[PDB]
Amino acid sequence: VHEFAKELDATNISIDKVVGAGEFGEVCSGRLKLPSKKEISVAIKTLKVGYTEKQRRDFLGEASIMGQFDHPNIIRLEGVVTKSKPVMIVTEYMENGSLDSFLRKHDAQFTVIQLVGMLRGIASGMKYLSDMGYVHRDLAARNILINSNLVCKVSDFGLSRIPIRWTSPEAIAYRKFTSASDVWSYGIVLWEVMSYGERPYWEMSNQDVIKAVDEGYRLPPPMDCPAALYQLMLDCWQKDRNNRPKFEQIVSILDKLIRNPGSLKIITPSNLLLD
Ligand SMILES: CCOCCCNC(=O)c1c(N)n(-c2ccccc2Cl)c2nc3ccccc3nc12
Repeated sequence: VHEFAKELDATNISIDKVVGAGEFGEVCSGRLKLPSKKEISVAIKTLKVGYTEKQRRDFLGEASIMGQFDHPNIIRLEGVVTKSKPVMIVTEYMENGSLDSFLRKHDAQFTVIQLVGMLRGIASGMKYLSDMGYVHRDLAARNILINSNLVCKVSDFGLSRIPIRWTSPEAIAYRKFTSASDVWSYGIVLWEVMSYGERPYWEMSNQDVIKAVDEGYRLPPPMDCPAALYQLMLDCWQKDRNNRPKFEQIVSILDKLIRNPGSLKIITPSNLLLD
């Protein structure tokens, strides 16, 4: 883990509050004093007392992966604490939490351009991940964090190298995970954002989510969704993975939509639509 994660001195970390329950232990917020003496807000994941050696490996394994990525739209690893206990992973602080829970608090309260900004950040982060040869496999709005300035960053590197609702049909069918299956997931995230955090496929049985999508059914346009953005979803959800856009193309599409907000003016039987 120390190839990609710096070892932090525990004396430089202040823990202020527990803010969540993680897979391996509590998540806290606090402050980190940098070698320059600058103090920054951080999130702190702790490894629970009485951990097994395997838990320690899987815990720190995330830091090993996260530490390979230095990008504005990927959660920044500040470092780890391993030489003292509790074992910790320290990352940049994201004031507004998970993107899906954030948007649910704000239904219909953002502009389309604000939402497109969020989406462009996520796409940029994914473009870099895929450039680096990583397939995330768990790209979902719940695994995107959002800061005080609404900047969105990819998080949760525990499953990367299954979440049925976010997974492409071929990855469900025979574990064909590629950057193009991450693009499928991105289309689902795009739907989540434009739906202000609605659950994809609501509470449909997983068996029906699998069967419906395989038959060609797709999530319907979110309320007041621009046609450009719904078409982007449909493109991300092409049955043939070779026909899905690459993340670089997605970033380019969104940059155009940011540039000419007017374009967004054009707005878009069964719950799901047959394409
Ligand atoms: C409602 C607003 O809450 C914002 C709290 C601050 N959150 C962060 O900055 C987090 C943050 N940077 N991480 C995180 C993500 C990936 C790797 C390491 C960490 Cl510490 C979190 N992992 C979490 C796991 C479970 C629950 C809450 C969590 N919050 C955060």
